[PDB]
Formats: sequence, structure tokens, C-alpha cells
Amino acid sequence: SAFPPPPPYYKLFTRENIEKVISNMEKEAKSLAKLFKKPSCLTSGTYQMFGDTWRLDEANAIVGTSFTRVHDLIKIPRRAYELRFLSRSLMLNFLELLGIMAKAPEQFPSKVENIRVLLLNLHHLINDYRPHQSRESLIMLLEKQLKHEESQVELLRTHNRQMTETLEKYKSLDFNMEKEGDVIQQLKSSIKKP
Amino acid sequence: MACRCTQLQDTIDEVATQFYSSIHYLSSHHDFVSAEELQFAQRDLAKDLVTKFMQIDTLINQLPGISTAPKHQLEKIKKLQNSIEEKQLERKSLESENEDLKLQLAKRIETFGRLSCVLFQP
Amino acid sequence: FLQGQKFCFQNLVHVLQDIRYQLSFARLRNSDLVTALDILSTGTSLRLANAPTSKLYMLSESPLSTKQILQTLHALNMLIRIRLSLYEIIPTPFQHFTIANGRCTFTVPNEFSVSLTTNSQDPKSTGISFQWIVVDFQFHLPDFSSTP
Amino acid sequence: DADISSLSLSLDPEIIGGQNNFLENNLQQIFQKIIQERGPFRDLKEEDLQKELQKESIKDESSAKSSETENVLEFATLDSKRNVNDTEVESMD
Amino acid sequence: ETKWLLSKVPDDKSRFEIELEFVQMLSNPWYLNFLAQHKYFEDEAFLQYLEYMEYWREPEYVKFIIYPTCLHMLTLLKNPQFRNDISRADLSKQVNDEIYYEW
Repeated sequence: SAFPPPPPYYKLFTRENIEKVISNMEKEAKSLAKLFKKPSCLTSGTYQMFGDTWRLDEANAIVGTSFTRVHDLIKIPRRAYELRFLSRSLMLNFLELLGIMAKAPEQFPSKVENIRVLLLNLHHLINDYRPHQSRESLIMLLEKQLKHEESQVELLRTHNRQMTETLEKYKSLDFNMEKEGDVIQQLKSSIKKP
Repeated sequence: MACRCTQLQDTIDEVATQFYSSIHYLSSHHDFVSAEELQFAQRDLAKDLVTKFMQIDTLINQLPGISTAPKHQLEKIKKLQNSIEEKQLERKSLESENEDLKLQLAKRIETFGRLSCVLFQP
Repeated sequence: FLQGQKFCFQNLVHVLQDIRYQLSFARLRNSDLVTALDILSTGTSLRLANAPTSKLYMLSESPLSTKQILQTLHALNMLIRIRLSLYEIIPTPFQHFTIANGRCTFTVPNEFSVSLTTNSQDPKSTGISFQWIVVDFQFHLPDFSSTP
Repeated sequence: DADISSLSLSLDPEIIGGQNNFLENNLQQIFQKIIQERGPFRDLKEEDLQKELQKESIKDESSAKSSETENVLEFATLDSKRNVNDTEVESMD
Repeated sequence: ETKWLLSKVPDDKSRFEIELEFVQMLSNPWYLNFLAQHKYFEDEAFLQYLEYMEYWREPEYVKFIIYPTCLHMLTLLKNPQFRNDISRADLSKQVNDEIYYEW
């Protein structure tokens, strides 16, 4: 934590020091203000893929082939069939353990280490493809916004001509009142009638 | 929905523990055991653990962006801007072309509605 | 990863909630949002800032002003007479005039004003001049009418 | 894209989607600011109409006043905030 | 300029580090109850509370990790004059951790 965790800057936060700014900014029309100025900031660590590259070094078998995929056809079979082959081989690796276990269980439990090396060939490529999911979701939403736009067509287009015609119907001339002209005329259209 | 790939971890990382839980079935239960029932449990260990992995393959088929061309996908999004963003000004202009007059016309209805009252109370 | 890990060296709460990976996914969403603009209003909102418990307690200020209120008047200006176009029943002798408040003047007697404070969208049948409130009572009695 | 600016409303679509109209939402709000109930408000209708005029007419005619900016101006409110404690509101009932 | 010299224990690294390092602390449900002592509240402490608002702005907000502190900023943004962020909030705030964290 901090030393102590509450801020010590309150003493610098006196309002008159802020009042200094009104003086100092005009002082150079032709000191402590930096204390109130917005803080400097670190990157602080934009790097991220490098940890995955270290994970490649963490052993990376067919995962290198997955790197080869990083240029149907194209890279798709490499991410498909070969990965399925990694899965079937992953099933084959259990016999390194349980397939022969009772007979001197020394190297055999350590055969699983090969499987943990194979994990580098597995989930890490999934992480490699993970950002692409963000693209798929963003594209998934971007026309949904277009749909929210569509609702305005869903309603306003209906309100339009209907409002116009209803103005033209029983209202007919809705302007016929002409404000003040609709005063005595209300009698002229009625009281005058006989 | 998004990030179907994370589900694959449940079909792998979680499933991997099951092979470890299976270890007791292959040895320890045979001691103080009826026992043949265990063989059935072994069969699923020989079967279902595989089948879900096969399902993962189908899940691989189901993964979004099968074209795997994000550089083109972003261009698709560019076309989406070319559509949507140009639509926005129109769709916003609509209400301005609408209610701004519709209020006043409704007021024109209001006048006749008021003058109806004169007839209502002669 | 730099200073933030040093922040993790403290009481290890920030992040008082057990959740943590979701914030990382949100960071990925931020990197996705780097390509956005417009708009800035969509920034924190994409992460749904202050939506974690907005439905819960809170209090909130948020001033109500200004011309929005006028719109509400227009609502009543449309609404009341519609209720009167419907129901009504009756109660004459009145003289309805929907201007801000529903007017009800008399001759020698007095004026009254009305406005509902519940809901608007329920007229027709079971909308027979239901909700209302007295707004003022400025009686016009010829002998006395000062109305303190 | 700009449509993302409206996405918060889509985010609202998953939730309450704004309380909007209600008795308190208009009336209790009216108790705040203008005016004195709907009684004062009724004569405040035309006054609000006049308020739409010249009061809104001042779209722009002044100095940028950037010297007040920014966090310092945010700190300026603290005086009124500390002053607010003095109200001791309200009715004893 | 003497005030900066007066800031012996203060001044410090300042910048992006310690500020966010303090902003993160509010998320703890009892910590706001702790803020009801003397370390900071409605006094000069508020000067910090108002100063930090620029973090809500884009880019600076990109640096923000956990939303919960910003929601706490929403709490002080809520009627801080009353129980929304002064008498706030007993242990009940922990219940928010039992729900919002779930989704």
C-alpha cells in the first residue's frame, strides 16, 4: 500500500493555490501550477504477445505449425485436421501413463510431462485466435445498431402519411381556423346555418 | 454470443481431470469390492471422453470467422460504416421532418377539438 | 503489468470483487475500441460503467430541466381532452379547456383546475375521468373572493 | 462506427431501458427547480415560452475562459458543497 | 513555491501511479466506512474527490482496469451530501460484490 494510503496532497489542494493559477496564467501574458496539472502516465505495459512467445519457449510441437498457419484451403486444414491429430495423439498419450503404470511407476508418471508440453500446442493457439472473436462480436453488434436504426423506419414511416391524411380527413383543412379567423367563423359555420 | 473457444477449455481442461479421477476405478476399487459394474464405468472412460473431443471438432467447424481473414473483416466493417453512418443522418433527419410539423398539425386538430365544445355547450 | 502489479502488492483488493479476468477481457475490448471513434460517449459505456449496480440502491442527482417540462405540458394538452373525448360523464355545467391544467370555471360560483399524477396511457373504458388532482381553488364568489 | 454511440441504449435494452414517464418523474421533478407546484407552473407556462426566446438567444458571445479549466474548476464546487451542510433542512413535522 | 518544499512526506512519485493506486481502494465495501474518520471525507479530502474527474475522459480511462472504483466514483457522484456517499454505506456494500461480480 501507500505510506500511509491516504493521500498527503490535501495540503497542496488549498483553494487559494488554485486561485494562484488565475494570477500565474496571466503572469506571462507576453511555479506551483504544475502540482495541479494532469499527471504523467506510463505505457505502462502495452506488450502482451511476448508472454505467449515465452510460452512457446516454456517447453511447441505442432504449435510451430500453427505459427506456420499464421501467414477451404489456406491455413484452415492446419488448424483443423492437424489439431484433430493432436487430439487423437493426446488420447494416445494416456497409455504412456495408465497404459503401463503398475510396472515400475517412475518414468511413466513423467510421461505426462510430454502432454503438458502438448498443452502449448493446444490452448495457446486458441488464445492466438481469441482476439478474432472480438471482431466477430463487434461485427455481430454493428448491424444490431442498424436494427435500432430500422425501428425509426418501423414507426415514423407509419406516422407520416397517416398524420397527413388524418389532417386531410375529418380535419380536412386543419388550417381552416386560421387562429383568430376561426372565432366568429365557428358561428358562421354553425350559428349562421339554418 | 462470442468466444466459443473458451468453451473448448471446458471440453479439455476440465475433462483432463476426469482421466485422473478414473485412476481409482482401474485399481483401488478392485480390492475391497458387483465388481463388473466398474467395467461399465470403464467403458465410458473408453468412450465418452473421446466423443466430446470429437464434438470439439464440430465446435471447430462452428468457430466464427471460418474465412479467417480479419483484415478483410475490418474492411467489411468499413462497408458497414459506409452504410450505417450514411443512414444515421437520414434516420435522424426523419424525426425533424416529422414531429416538428406533426405537433403543429395536432394543434390544428386541437383547435377544432376546442370549437367542438361550443357546439357541446350552446 | 508495470505499476499495477505494484498495486497488487498492497491489500490485494481493487477489484474488491473476486472477478478479475473479466477486466482483462474488458482491456481486450478496449484495444478493440482503439479502432473505434466515433464516439467517446461509447467508451466507458462499452464497458458499461456504473451499470454494475445502477438497478440496486444508489440515489443519483441529475437535474430535470428545462424545456423538457414544456413537452410534458403538451402531453397533458393532448391527454386530458382525449380522456374528455372519451369519458367524460359528465359533470356539467363545466367548460373544459386543456391548457396546462384542465380548467373548470363557474359563473357566480368559482373556478377550479386539475391535473393527474399517476399515469397517462390508460383511458377509454376504465379511463372514465379517473386520476386527477386539485391544482388550485380560486373561487369567484361575488361577496368574498380574496382567497388567502 | 458512430452507431456505437447508440450502443449504450442497446446496453439499456438489456436492462431497465430508462424509467421514462412516471408520476414522480415529472411532478416530483417539478417540485425541484421551477416551480411552486403546478399552480405556479401553470402561469409559468407562458414564462417558459418567453424563456425559450431571449434567454436561449445567447448562443455564443463571450471569452473562452479556459483559465478556469479544468480539474481546478471541478475543485471550485467544493466551496458550495461544504456550504451546503448549513441547510439543516427542513420541516420538523 | 514554498508549499512544494513544505510537501516533504507528500509530493512523492505522484503521476499515474499513486493516484490510481488510491482510486482502486474505494472498491472495498468497508473502506468507505473507514473514510468516515479523518483521513478524508467532506473536508479538504473532497478536493481530491473533485480533482480526479479527468480520469473519466478517454485515454486516461483506458488506463483504468477495474470498473468498481469508477462505480465508487459514481457513488461520490451520487448525493455525497447524504447517505449515498457520506453516511454510506455500512457492510451492505459487500452484498453488491455478491451480485455484480457474478455478472
